[PDB]
Amino acid sequence: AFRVLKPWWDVFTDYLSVAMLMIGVFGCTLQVMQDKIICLPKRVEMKGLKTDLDLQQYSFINQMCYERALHWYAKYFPYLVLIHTLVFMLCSNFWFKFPGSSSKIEHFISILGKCFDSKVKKFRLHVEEGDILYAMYVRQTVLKVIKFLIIIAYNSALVSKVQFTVDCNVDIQDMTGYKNFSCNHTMAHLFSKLSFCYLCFVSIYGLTCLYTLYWLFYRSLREYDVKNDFAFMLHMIDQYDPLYSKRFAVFLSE
Amino acid sequence: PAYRILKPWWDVFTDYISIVMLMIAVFGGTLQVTQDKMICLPCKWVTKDSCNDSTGPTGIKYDLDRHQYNYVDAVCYENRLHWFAKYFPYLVLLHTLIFLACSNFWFKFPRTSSKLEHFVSILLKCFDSPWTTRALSETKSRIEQGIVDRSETGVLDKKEGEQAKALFEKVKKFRTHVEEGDIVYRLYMRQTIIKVIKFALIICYTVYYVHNIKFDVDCTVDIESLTGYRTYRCAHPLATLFKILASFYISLVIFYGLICMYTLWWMLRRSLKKYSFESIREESSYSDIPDVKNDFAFMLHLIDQYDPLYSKRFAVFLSEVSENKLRQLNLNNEWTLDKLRQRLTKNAQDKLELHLFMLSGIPDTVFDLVELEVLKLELIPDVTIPPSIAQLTGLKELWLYHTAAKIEAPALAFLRENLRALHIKFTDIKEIPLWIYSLKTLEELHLTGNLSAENNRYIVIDGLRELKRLKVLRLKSNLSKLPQVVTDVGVHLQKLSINNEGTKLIVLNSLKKMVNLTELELIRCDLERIPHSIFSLHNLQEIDLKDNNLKTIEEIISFQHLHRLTCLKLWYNHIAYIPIQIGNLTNLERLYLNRNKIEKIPTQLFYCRKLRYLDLSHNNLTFLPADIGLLQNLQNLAVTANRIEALPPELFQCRKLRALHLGNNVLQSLPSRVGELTNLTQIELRGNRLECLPVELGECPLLKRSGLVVEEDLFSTLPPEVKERLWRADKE
Amino acid sequence: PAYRILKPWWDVFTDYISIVMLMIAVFGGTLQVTQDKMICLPCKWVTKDSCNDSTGPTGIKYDLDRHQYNYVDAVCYENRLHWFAKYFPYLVLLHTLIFLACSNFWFKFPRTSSKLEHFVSILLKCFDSPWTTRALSETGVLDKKEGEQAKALFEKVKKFRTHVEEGDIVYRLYMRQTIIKVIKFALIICYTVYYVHNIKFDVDCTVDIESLTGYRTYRCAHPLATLFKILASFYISLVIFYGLICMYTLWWMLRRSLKKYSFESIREESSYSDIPDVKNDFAFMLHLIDQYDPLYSKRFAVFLSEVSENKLRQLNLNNEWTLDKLRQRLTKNAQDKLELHLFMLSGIPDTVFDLVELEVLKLELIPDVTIPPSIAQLTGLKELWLYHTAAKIEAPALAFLRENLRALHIKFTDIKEIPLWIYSLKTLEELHLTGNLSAENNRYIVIDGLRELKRLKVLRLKSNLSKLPQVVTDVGVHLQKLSINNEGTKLIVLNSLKKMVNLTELELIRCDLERIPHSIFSLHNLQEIDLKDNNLKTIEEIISFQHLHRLTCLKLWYNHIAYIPIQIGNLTNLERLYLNRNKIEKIPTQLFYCRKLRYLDLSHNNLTFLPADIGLLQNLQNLAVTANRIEALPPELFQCRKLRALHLGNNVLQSLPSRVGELTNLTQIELRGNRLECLPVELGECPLLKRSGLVVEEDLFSTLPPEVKERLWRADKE
Repeated sequence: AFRVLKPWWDVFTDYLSVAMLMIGVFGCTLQVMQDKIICLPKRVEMKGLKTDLDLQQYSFINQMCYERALHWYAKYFPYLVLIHTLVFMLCSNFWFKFPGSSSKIEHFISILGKCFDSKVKKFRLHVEEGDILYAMYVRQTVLKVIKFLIIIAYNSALVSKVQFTVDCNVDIQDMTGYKNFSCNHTMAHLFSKLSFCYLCFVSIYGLTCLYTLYWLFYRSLREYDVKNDFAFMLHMIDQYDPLYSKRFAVFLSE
Repeated sequence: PAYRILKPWWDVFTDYISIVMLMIAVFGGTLQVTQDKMICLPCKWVTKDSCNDSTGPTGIKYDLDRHQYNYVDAVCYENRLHWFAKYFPYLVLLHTLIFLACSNFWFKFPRTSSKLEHFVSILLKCFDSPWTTRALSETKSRIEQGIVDRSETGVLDKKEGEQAKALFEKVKKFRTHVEEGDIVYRLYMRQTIIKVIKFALIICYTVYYVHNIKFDVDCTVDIESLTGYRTYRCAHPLATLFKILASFYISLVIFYGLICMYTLWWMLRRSLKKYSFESIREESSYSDIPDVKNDFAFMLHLIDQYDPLYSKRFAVFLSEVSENKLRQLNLNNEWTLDKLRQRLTKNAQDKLELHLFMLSGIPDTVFDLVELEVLKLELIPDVTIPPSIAQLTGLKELWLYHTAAKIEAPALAFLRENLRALHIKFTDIKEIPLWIYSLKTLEELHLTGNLSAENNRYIVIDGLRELKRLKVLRLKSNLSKLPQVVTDVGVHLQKLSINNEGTKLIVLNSLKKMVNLTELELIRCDLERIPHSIFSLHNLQEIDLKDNNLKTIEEIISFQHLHRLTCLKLWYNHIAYIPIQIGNLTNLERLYLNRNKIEKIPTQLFYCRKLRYLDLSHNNLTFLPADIGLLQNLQNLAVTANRIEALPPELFQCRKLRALHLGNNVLQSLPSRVGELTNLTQIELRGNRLECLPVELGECPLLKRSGLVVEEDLFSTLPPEVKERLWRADKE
Repeated sequence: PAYRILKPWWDVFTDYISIVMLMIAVFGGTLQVTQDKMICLPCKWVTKDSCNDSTGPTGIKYDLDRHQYNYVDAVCYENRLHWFAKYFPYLVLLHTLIFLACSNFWFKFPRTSSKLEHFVSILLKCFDSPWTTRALSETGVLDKKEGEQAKALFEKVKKFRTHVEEGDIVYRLYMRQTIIKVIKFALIICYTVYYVHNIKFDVDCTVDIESLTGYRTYRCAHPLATLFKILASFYISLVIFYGLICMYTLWWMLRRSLKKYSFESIREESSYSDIPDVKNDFAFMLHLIDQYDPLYSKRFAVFLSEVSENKLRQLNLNNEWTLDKLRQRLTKNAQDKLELHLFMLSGIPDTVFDLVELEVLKLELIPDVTIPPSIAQLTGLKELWLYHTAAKIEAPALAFLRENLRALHIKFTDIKEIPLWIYSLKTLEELHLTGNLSAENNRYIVIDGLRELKRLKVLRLKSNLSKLPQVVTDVGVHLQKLSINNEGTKLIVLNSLKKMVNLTELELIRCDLERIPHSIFSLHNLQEIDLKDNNLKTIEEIISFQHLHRLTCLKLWYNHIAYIPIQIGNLTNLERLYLNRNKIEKIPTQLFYCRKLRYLDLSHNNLTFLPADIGLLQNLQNLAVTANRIEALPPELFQCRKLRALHLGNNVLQSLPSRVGELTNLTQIELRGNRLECLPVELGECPLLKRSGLVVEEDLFSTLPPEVKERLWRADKE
């Protein structure tokens, strides 16, 4: 009930989701450890430009500007990717974490193994009364397409938001003596390429979902005789392996 | 799991090298993500926007906070550090991952994954097949006589034999499904070419950009409003370590590229779309091992790279000789002795019969029933008699039906002393065994099938002169001339039979040299005339000339030559009159003239007082001459399908008339003298125009209903006591 | 898995030493990655690029900000710190990795991994075979299944030896691995010992940056240096061990010359002479296994031997042929003897020597049977059949057969199938040679050793002999019975048969003489003559038979004899005369001058009348005229009251004479196939008659009165 149930596009989606989760965890670790903003006051052989600021004052300016000036997307991109990848994985695996489908697919695998070795009459009664599993799979794929479209569309704009340099006009005066500060986000230029790779992975995920749309909406898999549920669960194993359908069709024949 | 045998050595080397290259990528990434910095110092003296490089010495006061140093570090590192130096670990990781994806493209892909898993499972179960090692352990007059060398037999269990059969079936199905594909090979070529080209690209661009990684850099980022300095000289602490890592990585990539180039060169040189397969069978003498096509020679070459032996354990499973041997062994274990004894029958000659019709081969379990007498083998392809036939002590007759049978030396030795009769039915001359002529005890020989030839006719059977103890001979071949070999060998034959079934035969005076002959049957020879030379056979006793289109038989007047002419059969002809000259034939005890156009019975015929059987049915006969009383020896008379409507009294003067066939006539009434037939056992009356059956019929001592052929309607006329006694004789 | 037997002790020690080395490599690597640094302070007074070392004490001011210290630390660390002090752990890790690759190269390399797993799979089952322990105990009764498994494992061992002995790949890989390990250990020890002293706690660097710091030289501390040195020392010591052990292995791989395995100690102690020396690529694995433990080598030696296979085959055969079934199949022939007929077996079972009541042994199509001395277990045996099998014999067996054998049957498909040693026997009296030994220009040469069979009295020949062999004439000086059967082949004597004066019986069956040779009339000791089926047409030569004064039986049946010469009446001595299956239509009266005639068979002839002289013979006991044209029995035929046999079948007799009841010695008569109206009751009065003795149709047998039938049934019952 593990290997035969996975078409090749499903395996591609699983691997891409694993890679995205790895990227998200790496980004979260970088955010936790090495994420910081370096700030300087705007305007006071060459010499220094002593602003006579203590280390504590510099750190206070850093924290204020980082919490205020830095864009929210720059601060929460890793957790955003983590949440999206978790939702994708949870949606994909919910089809089998659900006890009802766990009862259906277990019986389907038992009968498929028994038919491969060399109930079907009861199977075509209790199993063909469904078709809600095909609709559930179609709705899950549509939801994944929705997520991919929303992600790419809204992320392609905010990806340019993260910048190495940044400016903050914060009311830190009478505590430090300045009002305007020029700062840099050290890992911003790394986050840019990290987000670009994440966008490429999401785009490939969406293309896989689009091809699954072709597979789901080209030949009306409701009929094949067998009902919609049995036709769908036959097409699945046929996609996994074209041969098992021939060895399963035997016991249906009278 | 089980796919360890798929990978050649060059694939395991690339697996480990990819592991190492990914390990150094992880190490570089975790080193750079944490410890990668730049340490910057500004230059006070600047000319042309560059570091001018111009009482103990003292330090140089740049008048900068540590935070300004951190800011300039971040800016300079972000701006003026070569991108390769800042992203080498990630490029290495990406290249390793795509290498691994290439190495596992054809495994995660379920399409070819199904083929590979099926092939590895089948190869694994065939390698551990118990019968494979046993089959391997099996390891010029004689050839042209039809004699073959010894065949060695063992014993096998039922379940393991069925397992071997099922494995053979699975191998056949798999070869049918896979031999056509030529898909996995294409994907393997694509993967190898992708690996080679990617190695080329990276080995180019890395060695191009590796010089950029330098310990010390100079950056002019132009931020004076924040610091007041223009140009800075900085140090990259990890630059030397990254240079070492890059050199190590390109060395590993060079090894990977060499291995991939070797793989490509080997695959291109081999031309492995068809496996050679010749050395194994040439050493093992298993000629039924064809060269397999694409998608199956590639797998054979891969498994040969892993271990050559695994090809041999499959080769014997791909041979038709092995299939024949295993099927024959399961056949030997198939027919139970009890099944054979149930299948034993009784023939017309009171002999035990085993008729093997359209089987795979001779089951050696049938050689355990010592009581077998006649062996019939119909449509078994090119079987060979094993020596075990010596166990059949009671075997006397051998029947071959379109079987190009061979034999072994001990089996031929046994049949040289225990065979009496041989029946051959052959559609082709080659089907006749050539070892038959060495059987010195063969008495009866039958040949069925057209042996007719042009310019070599009656030459393939010239070995008949060697069978000195040959007595009987029957030929059914549509011949036109008597064979010279048979003409010479007939001097000791006691019976010669020919069934031309249409062809006009000429005796050409070649029949009178067989003086020892006693019986002569010539059916459907289209003689149209009785040749004279037959009378020269002074020892003949019977003769049948059925369906020879005879119109005059007046020549039988020569039959006075034969002093022992017992019978003469001339049925199935155009005989309209029986010549009176048959009155000379006093020796006649039986006679057959049915299926003719005879209208009357000549009185002179009744001069043959020794007649005991007369069958003249299907004729224009309409009356019985009164001289039937002359033939006191008659026991069976048939007038079926004739115009008989009256019976003279002398019909009942023969008291030993055993049976009668008086049905299908126009007999209106039966004389009351029927009770005179004290020896009447069987009678036939159906078809007669009778009205009332005689009561004197019911007193016959040997009358029974089974011997009473008559319509039940006319039989109802008999007295109830007659019917009751008939039924009682039926039950008793 | 079970690879722990393929790893000697030294490989285990190297495996653990490599683990410890890798552990210290990782420890050094993480130390150098995380906490490695230099701490540099400038020297104010510099003399030739060297520190001169020239109201209380006060701190020395350098006027350097912290980042300047970081920069000088980085630069001095990059330039003046010895590379062996920075990259020691990485070198250790690389060396450990390549050492581990060398140690596990042959395991991952599939071409040798296949051989290794093959051998280690075979050795495990050979170690725990149920037959092995019993074979060790024997220096019985077993299951059929275990014997079959033992034979299958013998097959596997043979094929595996053929597959492995040829290769010679594992040994080359092992040699190369150990060579590489030793040479790399030499390199690393050399250069590491050379450079280990370059790790110093304090280093002086003249890095040439005055435009950034204003100072020329710096003195620096390397805090980890001491620790690295310890690891460095603690590394090389391990390598030293990892060197020595490998060196030992190299010596161990170059001392015994392990391509060959002597195996002689166990075969000497346990007495298994068929334990051969094994060639390259297979002795090596056995050597490694022995280095792990010697017991597996012992458990493999039994299956490697050849006498063990023969003993297993014998034991399986003996277990299969239990005495019960062997006695069940042991039955009696028609000659009233107990004979053993083993047909198409693998060999001679050892249980058949379990009897002393055996006198006939029949072995047919049983290949390569060696005659053991155990054939002495039966001393009264006198008959032996060897059909299609040339058996190999032993000296005790030959000596036993030279005095205690009488009948030897040799049916051979080939000339070589006749054993030579059979010529050495001296007390033989019955011989039978079946098989076409006739050959061109080597005629009758295979039988050259027949001369020594002086005691022989009976010799039968069915060998397609076209001419009479000369050795037959040699052995005919003392024969008592000579049988020659050419299977219809024409036999030519031409004055070569009259020299056997002592012969008492002559049978020339199907010799195709077509005419009696005169030499037979010279044999005055000859008493009974058989010439069956020789195509005899004129037998007037019987007029010379008067030269035979003890000729009481003549056999000239199955021929084409037309008429019987009346001169046969001169042979008054004859009691049994056989001339049936011929062309005889009339019987000469003079033949009935032999009143001693008892057996007269003339069936399958053209007879029509029985002469009145047939009753002149009082000793007439058997009459057989089956398949003839006899019409009625002459009255004189009832004169012979002792007519104990009567064959009248397939005859045209109309009525049965009533004189048959006058014969009371009638013991058997067959009437089936005759045209008889009814059975005369006189036949029922014969005291010796029975139902089984009489042959007649039941529907006519019932015509006799119920009293006669009941008496006949009672006499048949008891």
